[PDB]
Amino acid sequence: EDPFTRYALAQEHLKHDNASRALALFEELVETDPDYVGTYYHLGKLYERLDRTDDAIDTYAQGIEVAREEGTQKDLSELQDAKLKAEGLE
Repeated sequence: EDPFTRYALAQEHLKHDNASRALALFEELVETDPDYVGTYYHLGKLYERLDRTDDAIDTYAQGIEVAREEGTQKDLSELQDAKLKAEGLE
């Protein structure tokens, strides 16, 4: 029940094409441990695949708020990049 533990957990699923499980964990993580930056990028990239793109953007935006305050440039960058690309779709 540890942030990284389930994060990595959610991450293996993603690899083994178990997106529904990956998403469950991700959403949970985002509300239990909201300032754990890593979740936001994969959740949004998942929302996009799930055709809930607009949801993905509110997540990239939520991620970018915590990343400025509690993240690292690497984290801030991937989110910023992700967000701008989602937007350049429609």
